[PDB]
Amino acid sequence: FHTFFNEKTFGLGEADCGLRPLFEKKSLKDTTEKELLDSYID
Amino acid sequence: IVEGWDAEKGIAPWQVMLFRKSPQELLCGASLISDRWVLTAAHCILYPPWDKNFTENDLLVRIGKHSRTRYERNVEKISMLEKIYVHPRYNWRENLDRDIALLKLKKPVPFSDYIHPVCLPDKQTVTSLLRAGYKGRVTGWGNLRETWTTNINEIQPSVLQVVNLPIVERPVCKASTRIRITDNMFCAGFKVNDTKRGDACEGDSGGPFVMKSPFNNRWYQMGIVSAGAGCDRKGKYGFYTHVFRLKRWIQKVIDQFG
Ligand SMILES: *[C@@H]1O[C@H](CO)[C@@H](O)[C@H](O)[C@H]1NC(C)=O
Repeated sequence: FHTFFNEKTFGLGEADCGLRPLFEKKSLKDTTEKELLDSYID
Repeated sequence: IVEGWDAEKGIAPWQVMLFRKSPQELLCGASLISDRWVLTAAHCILYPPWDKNFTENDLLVRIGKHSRTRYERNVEKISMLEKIYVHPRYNWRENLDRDIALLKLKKPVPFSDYIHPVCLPDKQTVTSLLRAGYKGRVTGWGNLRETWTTNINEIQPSVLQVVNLPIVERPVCKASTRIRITDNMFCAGFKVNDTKRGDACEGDSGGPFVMKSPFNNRWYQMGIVSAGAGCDRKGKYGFYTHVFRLKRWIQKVIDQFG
């Protein structure tokens, strides 16, 4: 993940953003992610 | 949020509740982009016509929540604001163009299984995901339906709501409203038929419109709920602040700290 901000001004969190602890981190998928990924057709 | 469903715990760890101090009341939705910065809509902070002109002291934010009312001890965190930055070109007297605001927290919020920032998009993410037909997700605590159509306690959700919405063709929404849709916004919603059409409501304003990248598995906030067409508002599609187009401004503010 290519970082964009500086943590001295932006605070912590950017490097690990968007990855949910109870989902992506546990290899678990939420109830409807499917609907979203299924719509990103070429 | 209309025609949506209850949120699973931690499904949107970046969801933020913009609260009013006194009287205590949920005001808008918002999102966590870092442990010190929060994104929400400008009309949520400043909009004289609905008697809204708040300042750092007037409100606070609740993070890590699920329940709309019940205090969730050892999970939610309350934070005072240090400063509010509403886009200088936001003009409440004209339209919703550049309807965006950055909120700085007084104290960094500690992360947990229920508190985690969402990602801001890059040009690459926008060109691959922000396109008509692709679906995104909106979360919030706004009303479930039109007011007056039943007891209020039955239209205000008890738990956070979620709904998936398709991005609408720009020409198609420009033709559905007399409101101007600038290049700094995009529309989302189901077609005029699909009977039970999901959407965001007033209490959802300021909330995030997210999309999950099939390329790196991360969630990106593509938009900020500016004007949902759900509940009491006239209209077919919701308007969203095109977050990427305002990224430079976000950076300018953060670099300098406003
Ligand atoms: C907001 O209220 C302040 C503080 O009283 C006042 O100076 C300002 O005119 C108000 N904002 C607008 C644009 O109405």
